[PDB]
Amino acid sequence: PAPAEVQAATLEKFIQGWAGWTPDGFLANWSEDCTQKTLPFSSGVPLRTRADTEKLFPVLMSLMSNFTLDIHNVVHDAPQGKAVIYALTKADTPFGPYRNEHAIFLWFNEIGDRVQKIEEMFDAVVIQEFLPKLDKYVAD
Amino acid sequence: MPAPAEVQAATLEKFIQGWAGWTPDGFLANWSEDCTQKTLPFSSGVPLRTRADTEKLFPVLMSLMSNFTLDIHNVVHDAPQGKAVIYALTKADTPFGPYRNEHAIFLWFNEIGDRVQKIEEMFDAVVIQEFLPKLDKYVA
Ligand SMILES: COC(=O)c1cc(C)cc(O)c1C(=O)c1c(O)cccc1O
Repeated sequence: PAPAEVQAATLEKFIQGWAGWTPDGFLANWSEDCTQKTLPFSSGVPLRTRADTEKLFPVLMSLMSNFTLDIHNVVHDAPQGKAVIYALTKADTPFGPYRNEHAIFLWFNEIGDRVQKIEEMFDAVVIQEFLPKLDKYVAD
Repeated sequence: MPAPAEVQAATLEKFIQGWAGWTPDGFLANWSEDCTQKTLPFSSGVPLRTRADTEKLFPVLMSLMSNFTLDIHNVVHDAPQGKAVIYALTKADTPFGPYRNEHAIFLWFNEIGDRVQKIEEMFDAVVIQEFLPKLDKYVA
């Protein structure tokens, strides 16, 4: 894997792209083959490709305003090219305040300048429930 | 400063082995006497467990799940920070049907590096929080 300081720079940019709460900014640090997989595996939530995320995050980020990201724990394994972030998110929607918490497992690419794989344990009800309901709305 | 990386890694290995062994004394041998456990997410408000609390828990729990298996999916070790994360999948048989769980478990080592000092654990907490205390009503 890449040197620790190269990986660490990517890890920091990943976090600031998330905190920036824009689709292009967040995806800037994905590799081209990067995927996101919701945990636990038992929930059977389909993998998200980079393209899936480009289509999904504009509406999702528009729904949640005043987004703030609290980084509670960062664990960086430079010899393995891996990291974990525990993050707490807060936002507003018309349905009131919004909160989530994420245990996000990251793999860096070999060059070390991108995130190549994400596995994420979080409250997935929005992508599990509310999103089959948009598929049918644009279907209608 | 943190313990030697090599010792932390060995403690991580032993912690996993004590978990897999599915006995109270075997698993808690790798917890410091002051070790605490915190169920994640924080929004669930589950009170911190002391080591003593956990010593009362694990006996009847481990007694109720048979053929316990522990599969280690991901280990992320930050030796400079004296921390690690494990992603693990567990299964067991119970008289009510099969048990499955998955755990994103954040660990901190003690100064010598031969014990885990602090645990924060994202997992399905329903059995511990809902099923086990229905047996607290039984005792009384
Ligand atoms: C627009 O979403 C993101 O930027 C996002 C970002 C990261 C690092 C993890 C996520 O899980 C999400 C997300 O998908 C999401 C969601 O699906 C529902 C609510 C809040 C969220 O942050």
